[PDB]
Amino acid sequence: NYTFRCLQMSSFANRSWSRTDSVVWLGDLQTHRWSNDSATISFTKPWSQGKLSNQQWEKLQHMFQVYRVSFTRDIQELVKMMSPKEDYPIEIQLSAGCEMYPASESFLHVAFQGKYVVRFWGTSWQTVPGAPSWLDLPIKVLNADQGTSATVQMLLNDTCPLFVRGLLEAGKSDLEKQEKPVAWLSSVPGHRQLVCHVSGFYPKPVWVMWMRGDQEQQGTHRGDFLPNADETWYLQATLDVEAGEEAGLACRVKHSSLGGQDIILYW
Amino acid sequence: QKTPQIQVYSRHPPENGKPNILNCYVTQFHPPHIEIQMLKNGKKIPKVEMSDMSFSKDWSFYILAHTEFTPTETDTYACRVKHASMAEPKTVYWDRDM
Ligand SMILES: CCCCCCCC(=O)N[C@@H](CO[C@H]1O[C@H](CO)[C@H](O)[C@H](O)[C@H]1O)[C@H](O)[C@H](O)CCCC(=O)NCCCCCCc1ccccc1
Ligand SMILES: *[C@@H]1O[C@H](CO[C@@H]2O[C@@H](C)[C@@H](O)[C@@H](O)[C@@H]2O)[C@@H](O[C@@H]2O[C@H](CO)[C@@H](O)[C@H](O)[C@H]2NC(C)=O)[C@H](O)[C@H]1NC(C)=O
Ligand SMILES: CCCCCCCCCCCCCCCC(=O)O
Ligand SMILES: *[C@@H]1O[C@H](CO)[C@@H](O)[C@H](O)[C@H]1NC(C)=O
Repeated sequence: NYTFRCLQMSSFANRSWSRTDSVVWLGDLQTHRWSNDSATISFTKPWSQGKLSNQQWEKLQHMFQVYRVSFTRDIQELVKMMSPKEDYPIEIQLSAGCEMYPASESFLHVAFQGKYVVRFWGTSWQTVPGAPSWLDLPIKVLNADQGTSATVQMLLNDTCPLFVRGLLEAGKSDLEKQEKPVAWLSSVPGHRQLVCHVSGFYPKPVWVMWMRGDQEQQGTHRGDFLPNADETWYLQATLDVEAGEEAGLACRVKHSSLGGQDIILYW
Repeated sequence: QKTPQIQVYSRHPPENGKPNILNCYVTQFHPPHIEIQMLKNGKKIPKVEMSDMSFSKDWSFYILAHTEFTPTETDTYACRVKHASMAEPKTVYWDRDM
């Protein structure tokens, strides 16, 4: 299963300053970038056009080029219309895409000042429960635009899963790449914290544990997955130990890339 | 407004005198406007590369900064962030042992 996410970030500082920037992700790999600076969407993989022809891609891009301009104008007009009730600065985020199953489901969610307020669902825009009531009228106005409603329906129902099917084929060697973890041990300060660092692995699923022989040390505290700049992952796992009890401890790492041979480092 | 969290970590196992890459991963902030500096002995490192800003399921923003570095026994490295959520810049030091 892969989740395809198109993320739009728009900042409106005042009536004369705004920018809209977007990034696109297939699972954890970035496939596109669209800077406010650029007239066109940029591929960040060789395979970011998927299986769409140049014609299909250019049609899709043109639609987005029109949307970016129209969106910016629409938000600026709404803020003028509503001033001084709602005013600058304004942050709007959109998260749209689909999640693929062995079948697919699409989504389009919108946040205002960092809070989820609106989604597209079925054939119309809707405010979510608890959204500010001042959004109801502009959503009504947006729902009157049937041309936009039909386009969004096509994008979510048809284009998203289509496009993603082609990405999965075209990007197969990257999506299924295997990169090996490299691990190392260190410690920070009658107790101390031992740290097992694991870096450079892909794909994301990994197992890291402090061990005494074949006994898992349940004190093992796994950190978050942190990105490296070369599309691999970093993770560390710590263990608080009483001085004296450090002897006999090891860090064990399991990962798909290692061919059944776990890494084991001894403290 | 959400306050940025900062994590500083090396790409490869650190060995003194050996070129490496230092990462500064900044997360959980809002609004997206932010300034991120990486420092060597308290001085700004000029060649710092940034990923494209993105955001998580919870709508909070994240971004990765990184730079080439060669750790030594005596050099200190840090990542310093200015953001509207904080009156003072926040500095996190790299500690190879941490
Ligand atoms: C990611 C969604 C996919 C974008 C497809 C939009 C099609 C489009 O560009 N259409 C705009 C112009 O449409 C006009 O030309 C079309 C043909 O090119 C059709 O003929 C259409 O009938 C015609 O009107 C249109 O102006 C549209 O309103 C652009 C903005 C789209 C928009 O406010 N989408 C909702 C997402 C933001 C909602 C945020 C709600 C909100 C408001 C304020 C604060 C926070 C949140
Ligand atoms: C597009 O599909 C919707 C239903 O799909 C859901 O909403 C989409 C936006 C997307 O998020 C999907 O993953 C979701 O599963 C159709 O809307 C339905 O239409 C029927 C009648 O034909 C209606 O009775 C239902 O109430 C609608 N469903 C909902 C949940 O409201 C829509 O018509 C499709 N449009 C096109 C052009 O194909
Ligand atoms: C907005 C959701 C669209 C879903 C259909 C996916 C079609 C492929 C998208 C190609 C890259 C889009 C980059 C721009 C994203 C944006 O402006 O919101
Ligand atoms: C963003 O792009 C628009 C459209 O090209 C441009 O007019 C605007 O000045 C840009 N904003 C910034 C802050 O550069």
